[PDB]
Amino acid sequence: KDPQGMQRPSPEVYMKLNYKNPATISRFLTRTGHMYPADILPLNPEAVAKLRV
Amino acid sequence: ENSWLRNRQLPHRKQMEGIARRASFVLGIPFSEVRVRNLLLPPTYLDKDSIVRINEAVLGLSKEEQRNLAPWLEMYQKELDSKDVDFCSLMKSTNEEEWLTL
Amino acid sequence: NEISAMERASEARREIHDLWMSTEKMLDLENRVRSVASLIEKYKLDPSTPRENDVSRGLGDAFDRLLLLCVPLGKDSSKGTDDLERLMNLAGRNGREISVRTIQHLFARTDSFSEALAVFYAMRRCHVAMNMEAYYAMLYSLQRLEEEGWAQRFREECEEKGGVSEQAMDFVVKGINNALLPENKPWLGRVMFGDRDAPAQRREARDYDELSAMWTERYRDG
Amino acid sequence: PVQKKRQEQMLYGINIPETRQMKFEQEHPLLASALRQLDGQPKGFPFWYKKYPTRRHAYGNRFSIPDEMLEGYGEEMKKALSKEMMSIQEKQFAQEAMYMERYAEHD
Amino acid sequence: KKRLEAKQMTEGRQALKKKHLDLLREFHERQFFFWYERASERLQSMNLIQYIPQSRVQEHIERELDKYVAGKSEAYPLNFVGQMPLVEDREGNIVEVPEGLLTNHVSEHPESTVKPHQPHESTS
Amino acid sequence: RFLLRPRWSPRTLQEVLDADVMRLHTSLAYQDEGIAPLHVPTQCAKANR
Amino acid sequence: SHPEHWNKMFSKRRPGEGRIDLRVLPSQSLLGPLMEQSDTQGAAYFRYDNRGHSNGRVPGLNTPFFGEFDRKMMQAMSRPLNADRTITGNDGRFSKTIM
Amino acid sequence: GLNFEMLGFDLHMAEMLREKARAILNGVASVSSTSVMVTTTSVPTKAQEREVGQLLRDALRYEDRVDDAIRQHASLIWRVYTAPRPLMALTNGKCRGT
Amino acid sequence: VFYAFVLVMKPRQRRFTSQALREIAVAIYNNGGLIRKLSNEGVMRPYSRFRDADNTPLTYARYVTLQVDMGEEQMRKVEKIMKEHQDVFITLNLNNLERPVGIRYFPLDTFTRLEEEINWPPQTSADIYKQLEMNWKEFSRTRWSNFLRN
Amino acid sequence: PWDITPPEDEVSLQHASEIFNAYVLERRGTFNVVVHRDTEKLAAWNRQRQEEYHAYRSLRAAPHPRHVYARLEGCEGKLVSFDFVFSLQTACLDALKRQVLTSFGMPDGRDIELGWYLPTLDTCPIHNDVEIMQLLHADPGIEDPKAQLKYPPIYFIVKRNCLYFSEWAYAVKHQLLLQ
Amino acid sequence: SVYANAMAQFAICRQPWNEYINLLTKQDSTPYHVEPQEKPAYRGRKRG
Amino acid sequence: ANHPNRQSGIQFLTHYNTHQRFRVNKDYIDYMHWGKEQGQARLPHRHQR
Repeated sequence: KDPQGMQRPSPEVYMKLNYKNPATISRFLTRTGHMYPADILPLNPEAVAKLRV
Repeated sequence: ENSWLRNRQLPHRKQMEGIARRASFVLGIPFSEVRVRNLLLPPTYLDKDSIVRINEAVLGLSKEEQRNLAPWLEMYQKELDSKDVDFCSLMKSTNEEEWLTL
Repeated sequence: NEISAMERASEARREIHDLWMSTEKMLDLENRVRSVASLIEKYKLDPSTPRENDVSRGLGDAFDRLLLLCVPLGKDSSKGTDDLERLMNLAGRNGREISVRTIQHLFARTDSFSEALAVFYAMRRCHVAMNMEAYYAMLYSLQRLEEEGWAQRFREECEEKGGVSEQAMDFVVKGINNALLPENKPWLGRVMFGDRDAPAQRREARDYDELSAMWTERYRDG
Repeated sequence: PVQKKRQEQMLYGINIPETRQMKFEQEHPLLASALRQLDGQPKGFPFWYKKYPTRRHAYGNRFSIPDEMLEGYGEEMKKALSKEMMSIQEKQFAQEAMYMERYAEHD
Repeated sequence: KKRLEAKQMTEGRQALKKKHLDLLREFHERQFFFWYERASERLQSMNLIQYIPQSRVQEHIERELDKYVAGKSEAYPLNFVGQMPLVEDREGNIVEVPEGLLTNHVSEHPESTVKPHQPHESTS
Repeated sequence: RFLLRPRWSPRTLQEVLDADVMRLHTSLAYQDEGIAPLHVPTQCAKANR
Repeated sequence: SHPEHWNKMFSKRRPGEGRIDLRVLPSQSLLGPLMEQSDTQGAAYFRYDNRGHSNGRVPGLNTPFFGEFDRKMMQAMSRPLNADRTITGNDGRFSKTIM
Repeated sequence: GLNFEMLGFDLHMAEMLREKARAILNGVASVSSTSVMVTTTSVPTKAQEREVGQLLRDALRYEDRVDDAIRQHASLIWRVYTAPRPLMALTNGKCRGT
Repeated sequence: VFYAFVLVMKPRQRRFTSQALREIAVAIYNNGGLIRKLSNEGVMRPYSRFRDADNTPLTYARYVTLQVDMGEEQMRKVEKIMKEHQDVFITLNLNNLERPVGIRYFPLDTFTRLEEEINWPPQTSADIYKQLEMNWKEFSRTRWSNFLRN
Repeated sequence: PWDITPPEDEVSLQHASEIFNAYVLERRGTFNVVVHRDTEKLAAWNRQRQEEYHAYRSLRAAPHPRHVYARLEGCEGKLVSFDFVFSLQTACLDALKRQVLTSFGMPDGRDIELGWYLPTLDTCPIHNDVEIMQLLHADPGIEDPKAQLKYPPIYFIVKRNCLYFSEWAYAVKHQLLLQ
Repeated sequence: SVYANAMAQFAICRQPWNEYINLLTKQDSTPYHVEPQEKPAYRGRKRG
Repeated sequence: ANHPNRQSGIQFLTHYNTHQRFRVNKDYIDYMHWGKEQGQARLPHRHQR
């Protein structure tokens, strides 16, 4: 419905995606901290940026 | 002469009321009887019709005072030229087009 | 119950049309403020009143004219703008929305910049999220104050010198020098492409009352 | 040396010259008179808007915060939005608007 | 003749450019109006930002480093990351430790007088 | 009660002369009005030729 | 675009790298609609906007649309058969539409 | 229909000129037969013949400019009626008199 | 805000932490700066043992949060006093606070705000929703009535 | 309107960051848990605001006496006027319609729709009781003080659905008499 | 207009043709509706 | 065209300041993802045609 994942995550998740928020970070990283690759977990670009940083 | 400018000569009702009420103060003339009006005159010359309506309507002049002051208005017969008749009929623009027309 | 409050409101707005149809030299700058404070403190319309036990919910069509019956602030005390603020705040608490061709008349009855700023600051405190027509009628008041200033100075001069002066005439026509919201460029005081030049002059009692009389005699036959 | 003085005149923060004040006075004397009576006091209507004919002309502070708006607010807020905390992009753009103000025909 | 017609049309076009310059001025003033409303709004809310001047920082530092002083008739609040930090006492003594961390802390510092930091129970 | 009625010449129907209205039954007399007949075809065709 | 806004050229293309440029997409964050909420009203009420519609007075958006809709262009692509343009024409091959 | 505004304009101007003409003349109706219409109303004055003739001719001209709108429209209804080929008048909306 | 600075620090004595902040804030105010929210947190057990010059990996650190308004190049000045201080372990330095990523245009809407609301903290829930609604209603009730005091 | 009036309790004004910094930790039973240090003040404050709301919506539903001017939408111009108490809790509107028919000189079972006549010469039909509630809460009335009224006026048009041979007769006589 | 009150009483507005058409009975009606799947789109002269 | 970055081809029917769609410094076309709605990732989007 939205392939490259423009609608994931939900708007709350952004505001809870900060640096003091490993809780909502770690719900997009692998069991080792890896990001799930964009082919696999298609995230919104803003989500990916906020998440890497 | 710019038919694109004859559309912005006649003052707006904001102006015709703002002159009315400023005059009613300064000229002291009472407000109810203050009647600001316009008179447009042909652009390059003056037809006998416009001299008639300068003297009569605007000034207070009756025939025995005109025939004494301007004794040639009897010989004047200048009228409006066909290319010129439409000078008074201005183009009406609505209030949503203040950006397109003049 | 609250129906008794509405019955009381009936009498209230009766004796408000009473106060409003004065239009007399017997109602001056102190007498109007005295009568309006009297009616407020009589009907207990101080916002302290509970939800029930309050009149203003049924002061329909007279609340606004009472609200604007007190605009020229009593040049006697600092209790001028407090009655206007209590008025408006009761209107807010009821939740009746104050008409813009009524705040135009709040301003079209102001006397000087002190009072104009007083009305606007009252509306600030009275939880009126501001439009543009509000700002525009505010500026129109701020302009007509100086228009009337210059008209007075030129009447004075015309009396003292006998006849019209060059300056008096060019004021009469061209208007105030460097006017905000100028009149010769009418594309400038339009909001929603309609003209909001209502505080151009003093609006009297019959000025407001005509705005409704034509309305209703238009209702009755249109 | 002209341009190094123009760096110290850019990183100290340009203040809006008093030419705008005096032109506002001898131009709109009624808005000035309103301000003249209203000096110092927490203002609820912008009697300086015609003084700042555009966002950019308000380069004397931050965020296009005109001087006569911060009166009642905290002195610390006035410190926050003053020429002292302008970013470096802010300060360069401030000089830019000031000069494009005094060399332009109409603002 | 073409001279006059083009002279005319261009005087008009210049006038319309001026008229737009003026409507543009008006629109910028309306902008500054709606920018006053929006901006005066966020500037009251900034009056609330309790700023700590130099004269009062030497008190607020003690007041904030005293946020969990090992004993308090209330419950203590969280962190910027929101755990319950090991509620110390004074001059650097971790004297009250929660249960997610007591087990690990005492295992590695065998000889610290450790305490299981009991949060202020809601019951009483 | 007409809030707004135009000012027709014969104010209301009864005043209308009846030796008048029977004129509009007369053929067009160019001596009277100066209106030439129509005959819409043979004027549609040859009005310019 | 993935090359315009996410040019992965200068890295291993490892799933986390890339110069993601957030200049194009309308943000989905609650950041905006949370913080840019105002106790005042919106610009649509404030009557902020001058200029209305760019074409001035358009019959569908500003003033009421009278008549029929034309979801083709059968009248827009119409040729003036009159010097005053009081008539316009639109001929197919075997038909002729005179508007 | 016909632009009845235009017909009213032309007719009112024709009568305005008939009136500016009889606002000079002594003897518009100095004749005995009735087929005589407005112009060439002979006058024993040639400072008044010279002006009233112009007005009456322009009156005749505006009356023709009304006569012509009406004849044009009749002939256009007839153009449509006797049209040889199929004329599908796709009537999309109101349509006053003609 | 202009800048946020999360200063992880070694849980020294309250003479030493206080004195670190005394020199840090005094450095800000000697550097034409402001402070808004000098939050503190009690010690916590990070994911990285931080090492000072003593090379000792200290697994428990007291926390400081400090939001500030400064000059953007006095920023560079004070930060190299901070990092070189013998007591901080790391300061997260956020320039992005004026302009976070979810925004974009009105610039005050974030500058006014604090870190605790540009960055929603982990603790929060679906309750701060109605809580911020009541905070706004009952601040904006008197936000004008109060300014119009003076 | 339920959020204009100052609250019963005092909402200590502070910057919105203090909301997030306010969570406290609590030991409910035997397990830890997180609780907003001011979630109870919130519960009280929201009870107060919902109470003001219910009071106010009830106050709107309350019986509201006003004047009523009904102009018959049609050529036979008749305006009728009568006082009427608007109990705003479809019953009241049907009462209004019967009273309108009576003061109009019509039966009660007449097919009658009512329509607001706004201060701006719009007209907006009514069908409900909540509909009239907001009609009244919005249109205060427009009246001349030289017209001495008792209660605030309100302005309806009455759109009749059955328009008889008699009324068609009225209308055709009207426009024939016009042109 | 100015004075329409007479015959404007029984005005004959326009009929709901859009609704009538939308509520006609369709030879393709479905008990539970499903949006059809996407068609093949010409991807190039290489890809057909 | 068999050069890369010339597959965009000759598009005279764009809006860009060129006909050589590979010389338009403006909108470099993502090639793997676009095209769901416009045919191929060359052609302009159905909101810019």
